[PDB]
Amino acid sequence: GLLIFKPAFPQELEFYKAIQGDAPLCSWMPTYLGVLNESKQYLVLENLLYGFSKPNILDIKLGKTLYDSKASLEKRERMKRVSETTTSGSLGFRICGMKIQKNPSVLNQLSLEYYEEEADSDYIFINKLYGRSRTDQNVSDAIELYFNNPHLSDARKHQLKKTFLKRLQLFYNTMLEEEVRMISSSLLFIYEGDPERWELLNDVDKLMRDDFIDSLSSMSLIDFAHSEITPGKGYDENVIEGVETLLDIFMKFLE
Ligand SMILES: Nc1ncnc2c1ncn2[C@@H]1O[C@H](COP(=O)(O)OP(=O)(O)O)[C@@H](O)[C@H]1O
Ligand SMILES: [Ca+2]
Ligand SMILES: [Mn+2]
Repeated sequence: GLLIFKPAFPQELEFYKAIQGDAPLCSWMPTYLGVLNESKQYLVLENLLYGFSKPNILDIKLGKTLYDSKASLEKRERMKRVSETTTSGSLGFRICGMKIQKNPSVLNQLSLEYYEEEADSDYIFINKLYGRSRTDQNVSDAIELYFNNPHLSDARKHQLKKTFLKRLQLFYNTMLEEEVRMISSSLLFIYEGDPERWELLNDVDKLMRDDFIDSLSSMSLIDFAHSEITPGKGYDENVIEGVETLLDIFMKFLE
Protein backbone atom coordinates (compact mmCIF):
# COMPACT_ATOMS: atom_id res chain seq x y z
CA GLY A 1 0.00 0.00 0.00
CA LEU A 2 2.44 2.65 -1.22
CA LEU A 3 -0.19 4.79 -2.91
CA ILE A 4 -3.65 6.17 -2.17
CA PHE A 5 -6.21 6.97 -4.87
CA LYS A 6 -8.60 9.80 -4.03
CA PRO A 7 -11.34 10.92 -6.40
CA ALA A 8 -9.92 14.12 -7.89
CA PHE A 9 -11.68 17.36 -7.10
CA PRO A 10 -10.37 20.22 -9.22
CA GLN A 11 -9.84 22.55 -6.23
CA GLU A 12 -7.77 19.93 -4.36
CA LEU A 13 -5.78 19.02 -7.49
CA GLU A 14 -5.03 22.73 -7.97
CA PHE A 15 -3.91 23.17 -4.33
CA TYR A 16 -1.40 20.28 -4.51
CA LYS A 17 -0.07 21.68 -7.80
CA ALA A 18 0.18 25.18 -6.36
CA ILE A 19 2.16 24.01 -3.30
CA GLN A 20 4.33 21.12 -4.55
CA GLY A 21 14.22 27.68 9.80
CA ASP A 22 10.53 26.77 9.69
CA ALA A 23 9.25 23.70 7.90
CA PRO A 24 7.40 24.45 4.62
CA LEU A 25 3.72 23.57 4.17
CA CYS A 26 4.44 20.72 1.72
CA SER A 27 6.51 18.87 4.20
CA TRP A 28 3.30 18.40 6.30
CA MET A 29 1.29 17.20 3.30
CA PRO A 30 1.20 13.78 1.59
CA THR A 31 3.43 13.69 -1.51
CA TYR A 32 1.25 14.39 -4.48
CA LEU A 33 2.32 12.09 -7.31
CA GLY A 34 -0.08 12.71 -10.21
CA VAL A 35 -3.49 11.70 -11.55
CA LEU A 36 -4.84 8.37 -12.80
CA ASN A 37 -7.66 8.24 -15.39
CA GLU A 38 -9.94 5.17 -14.90
CA SER A 39 -13.66 8.55 -17.02
CA LYS A 40 -13.12 8.85 -13.29
CA GLN A 41 -10.04 10.86 -12.29
CA TYR A 42 -8.03 10.06 -9.09
CA LEU A 43 -5.40 12.00 -7.16
CA VAL A 44 -2.47 9.73 -6.52
CA LEU A 45 -0.90 10.41 -3.13
CA GLU A 46 1.67 8.74 -0.95
CA ASN A 47 0.03 6.46 1.61
CA LEU A 48 0.71 7.96 5.03
CA LEU A 49 -0.06 4.51 6.60
CA TYR A 50 2.78 2.80 4.70
CA GLY A 51 5.39 1.18 6.95
CA PHE A 52 3.20 1.00 10.08
CA SER A 53 2.58 -2.42 11.56
CA LYS A 54 -0.45 -1.40 13.61
CA PRO A 55 -1.32 2.26 12.70
CA ASN A 56 -3.62 4.05 15.15
CA ILE A 57 -5.28 7.00 13.36
CA LEU A 58 -6.93 10.31 14.47
CA ASP A 59 -8.52 12.83 12.14
CA ILE A 60 -8.97 16.35 13.51
CA LYS A 61 -10.73 19.00 11.30
CA LEU A 62 -9.12 22.43 11.59
CA GLY A 63 -10.82 25.85 11.77
CA LYS A 64 -13.64 27.77 13.42
CA THR A 65 -15.19 28.75 10.09
CA LEU A 66 -16.08 25.64 8.09
CA TYR A 67 -17.17 27.10 4.69
CA ASP A 68 -15.14 28.71 1.88
CA SER A 69 -15.62 31.74 -0.42
CA LYS A 70 -17.68 29.72 -2.94
CA ALA A 71 -19.95 27.77 -0.56
CA SER A 72 -23.60 27.77 -1.69
CA LEU A 73 -25.64 29.60 0.97
CA GLU A 74 -27.74 26.47 1.66
CA LYS A 75 -24.63 24.60 2.87
CA ARG A 76 -22.87 27.69 4.31
CA GLU A 77 -25.75 27.72 6.83
CA ARG A 78 -25.13 24.00 7.44
CA MET A 79 -21.42 24.66 8.12
CA LYS A 80 -22.25 27.47 10.56
CA ARG A 81 -24.47 24.93 12.35
CA VAL A 82 -21.69 22.31 12.56
CA SER A 83 -19.27 24.94 13.89
CA GLU A 84 -21.63 26.33 16.52
CA THR A 85 -22.58 22.91 18.02
CA THR A 86 -19.17 21.23 18.05
CA THR A 87 -15.70 22.18 19.35
CA SER A 88 -14.95 23.66 15.91
CA GLY A 89 -16.64 26.98 16.58
CA SER A 90 -15.31 27.37 20.16
CA LEU A 91 -11.86 25.69 20.03
CA GLY A 92 -10.94 25.83 16.30
CA PHE A 93 -10.74 22.04 15.88
CA ARG A 94 -12.96 19.02 16.16
CA ILE A 95 -12.45 15.27 16.19
CA CYS A 96 -13.69 13.85 12.98
CA GLY A 97 -12.94 10.13 13.56
CA MET A 98 -10.47 7.55 14.79
CA LYS A 99 -9.44 4.10 13.73
CA ILE A 100 -7.69 2.52 16.72
CA GLN A 101 -6.89 -0.84 18.33
CA LYS A 102 -9.49 -1.49 21.03
CA ASN A 103 -8.53 -1.20 24.69
CA PRO A 104 -11.12 -3.49 26.41
CA SER A 105 -11.00 -1.05 29.38
CA VAL A 106 -11.92 1.96 27.13
CA LEU A 107 -14.56 -0.03 25.09
CA ASN A 108 -16.83 -0.78 28.05
CA GLN A 109 -17.23 2.91 28.94
CA LEU A 110 -18.05 3.97 25.33
CA SER A 111 -21.61 3.79 24.02
CA LEU A 112 -22.26 1.50 21.06
CA GLU A 113 -23.54 4.30 18.83
CA TYR A 114 -20.04 5.84 18.85
CA TYR A 115 -18.04 3.04 17.19
CA GLU A 116 -18.03 0.15 14.73
CA GLU A 117 -16.20 -3.02 15.68
CA GLU A 118 -15.58 -6.31 13.78
CA ALA A 119 -14.87 -10.01 14.51
CA ASP A 120 -12.15 -10.02 11.84
CA SER A 121 -9.83 -7.59 13.69
CA ASP A 122 -8.62 -5.75 16.79
CA TYR A 123 -9.66 -2.33 15.39
CA ILE A 124 -12.59 -0.04 16.11
CA PHE A 125 -13.78 2.81 13.98
CA ILE A 126 -14.79 5.72 16.27
CA ASN A 127 -17.30 7.72 14.19
CA LYS A 128 -18.28 11.40 13.45
CA LEU A 129 -21.11 11.28 16.01
CA TYR A 130 -18.50 10.82 18.77
CA GLY A 131 -16.51 13.80 17.52
CA ARG A 132 -19.55 16.09 17.13
CA SER A 133 -20.76 15.33 20.67
CA ARG A 134 -17.49 16.29 22.45
CA THR A 135 -17.59 19.43 24.60
CA ASP A 136 -14.87 22.01 25.11
CA GLN A 137 -14.18 20.35 28.40
CA ASN A 138 -14.27 16.68 27.46
CA VAL A 139 -12.54 16.82 24.05
CA SER A 140 -9.11 16.47 25.62
CA ASP A 141 -10.24 13.13 27.13
CA ALA A 142 -11.22 12.14 23.58
CA ILE A 143 -7.59 12.73 22.52
CA GLU A 144 -6.33 10.72 25.55
CA LEU A 145 -8.59 7.81 24.51
CA TYR A 146 -6.78 7.98 21.16
CA PHE A 147 -3.31 7.41 22.73
CA ASN A 148 -4.61 4.89 25.28
CA ASN A 149 -3.32 1.85 23.33
CA PRO A 150 -3.36 -1.42 25.37
CA HIS A 151 -0.01 -2.51 23.88
CA LEU A 152 2.11 0.56 24.75
CA SER A 153 3.65 1.38 28.09
CA ASP A 154 2.84 4.61 29.93
CA ALA A 155 6.48 5.60 29.05
CA ARG A 156 5.94 5.17 25.30
CA LYS A 157 2.58 6.99 25.42
CA HIS A 158 4.14 9.89 27.31
CA GLN A 159 6.89 9.94 24.63
CA LEU A 160 4.18 10.10 21.90
CA LYS A 161 2.39 13.03 23.54
CA LYS A 162 5.64 14.99 23.82
CA THR A 163 6.42 14.17 20.17
CA PHE A 164 3.09 15.58 18.91
CA LEU A 165 3.36 18.63 21.18
CA LYS A 166 6.60 19.38 19.32
CA ARG A 167 5.11 18.71 15.90
CA LEU A 168 2.26 21.06 16.90
CA GLN A 169 4.83 23.74 17.88
CA LEU A 170 6.51 23.25 14.47
CA PHE A 171 3.19 23.26 12.51
CA TYR A 172 2.15 26.39 14.37
CA ASN A 173 5.45 28.04 13.33
CA THR A 174 4.87 26.89 9.70
CA MET A 175 1.36 28.44 9.77
CA LEU A 176 2.44 31.91 10.87
CA GLU A 177 4.35 32.18 7.63
CA GLU A 178 1.99 30.43 5.20
CA GLU A 179 -0.31 32.49 3.05
CA VAL A 180 -3.12 30.05 2.42
CA ARG A 181 -6.75 29.70 3.35
CA MET A 182 -7.67 26.14 4.18
CA ILE A 183 -11.28 25.29 4.86
CA SER A 184 -12.06 21.81 6.34
CA SER A 185 -8.51 20.48 6.21
CA SER A 186 -7.56 17.85 8.83
CA LEU A 187 -4.55 17.00 10.88
CA LEU A 188 -3.94 13.30 10.58
CA PHE A 189 -2.24 11.72 13.55
CA ILE A 190 -0.77 8.28 13.18
CA TYR A 191 1.10 6.20 15.71
CA GLU A 192 2.54 2.68 15.80
CA GLY A 193 0.54 0.32 18.07
CA ASP A 194 2.90 -2.62 17.59
CA PRO A 195 5.48 -2.72 20.46
CA GLU A 196 7.72 -4.99 18.32
CA ARG A 197 8.09 -2.18 15.84
CA TRP A 198 9.03 0.19 18.69
CA GLU A 199 11.80 -2.31 19.61
CA LEU A 200 12.93 -2.56 16.03
CA LEU A 201 13.26 1.29 15.90
CA ASN A 202 14.65 1.44 19.50
CA ASP A 203 11.91 3.94 20.55
CA VAL A 204 13.37 6.44 18.09
CA ASP A 205 10.79 8.53 16.34
CA LYS A 206 11.31 11.21 13.74
CA LEU A 207 9.83 14.59 14.40
CA MET A 208 9.32 15.18 10.67
CA ARG A 209 7.96 12.52 8.35
CA ASP A 210 10.45 10.94 5.94
CA ASP A 211 10.72 12.12 2.35
CA PHE A 212 8.79 9.84 -0.02
CA ILE A 213 10.68 10.91 -3.17
CA ASP A 214 14.18 11.83 -1.82
CA SER A 215 8.46 6.65 11.91
CA LEU A 216 6.84 5.41 15.12
CA SER A 217 4.23 8.19 14.53
CA SER A 218 3.41 11.06 12.22
CA MET A 219 1.29 14.24 12.05
CA SER A 220 0.18 15.31 8.56
CA LEU A 221 -2.11 17.88 6.93
CA ILE A 222 -4.66 16.45 4.48
CA ASP A 223 -7.80 17.25 2.50
CA PHE A 224 -7.56 20.31 0.31
CA ALA A 225 -10.87 20.40 -1.62
CA HIS A 226 -11.61 23.78 0.01
CA SER A 227 -8.08 25.17 0.21
CA GLU A 228 -6.28 27.81 -1.79
CA ILE A 229 -2.92 29.57 -1.88
CA THR A 230 -3.43 33.25 -1.16
CA PRO A 231 -0.03 35.02 -1.72
CA GLY A 232 0.15 38.48 -0.11
CA LYS A 233 -2.97 37.84 2.01
CA GLY A 234 -1.19 36.84 5.19
CA TYR A 235 -1.40 33.80 7.41
CA ASP A 236 -4.50 31.57 8.02
CA GLU A 237 -5.72 32.68 11.44
CA ASN A 238 -8.87 30.51 11.24
CA VAL A 239 -6.65 27.36 11.12
CA ILE A 240 -4.02 28.68 13.61
CA GLU A 241 -6.68 29.10 16.25
CA GLY A 242 -7.25 25.34 16.37
CA VAL A 243 -3.50 24.62 16.49
CA GLU A 244 -3.18 26.96 19.50
CA THR A 245 -5.96 25.03 21.30
CA LEU A 246 -4.25 21.73 20.50
CA LEU A 247 -0.96 23.11 21.93
CA ASP A 248 -2.76 24.07 25.17
CA ILE A 249 -4.34 20.58 25.36
CA PHE A 250 -1.02 18.74 24.79
CA MET A 251 0.72 20.96 27.36
CA LYS A 252 -1.96 19.91 29.87
CA PHE A 253 -1.17 16.26 29.08
CA LEU A 254 2.46 16.82 30.05
CA GLU A 255 1.73 18.92 33.14
N1 LIG B 1 -2.24 10.17 2.08
C1 LIG B 1 -3.04 9.42 2.86
N2 LIG B 1 -2.58 8.30 3.47
C2 LIG B 1 -3.37 7.54 4.26
N3 LIG B 1 -4.67 7.81 4.51
C3 LIG B 1 -5.25 8.91 3.95
C4 LIG B 1 -4.46 9.80 3.08
N4 LIG B 1 -5.27 10.79 2.67
C5 LIG B 1 -6.48 10.55 3.23
N5 LIG B 1 -6.48 9.44 4.00
C6 LIG B 1 -7.62 8.86 4.78
O1 LIG B 1 -8.91 9.30 4.30
C7 LIG B 1 -9.67 9.89 5.37
C8 LIG B 1 -10.47 11.09 4.89
O2 LIG B 1 -9.85 11.65 3.73
P1 LIG B 1 -9.98 13.22 3.44
O3 LIG B 1 -8.66 13.70 2.87
O4 LIG B 1 -10.49 13.81 4.75
O5 LIG B 1 -11.12 13.25 2.27
P2 LIG B 1 -12.42 14.21 2.01
O6 LIG B 1 -11.96 15.39 1.16
O7 LIG B 1 -13.32 13.27 1.22
O8 LIG B 1 -13.00 14.60 3.36
C9 LIG B 1 -8.67 10.27 6.46
O9 LIG B 1 -9.25 10.22 7.77
C10 LIG B 1 -7.53 9.27 6.25
O10 LIG B 1 -7.66 8.10 7.09
CA1 LIG C 1 16.17 -3.17 18.84
MN1 LIG D 1 -11.75 15.01 5.87
